[PDB]
Amino acid sequence: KLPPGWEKRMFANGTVYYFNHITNASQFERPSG
Repeated sequence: KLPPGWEKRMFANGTVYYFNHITNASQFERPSG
């Protein structure tokens, strides 16, 4: 699936990104490890 704590997320305008629930980090390209 994804690295530790990362999951898919989405803006109110319909734009998709990735979010870490453990570390509160956020990024647009798919996380890797």
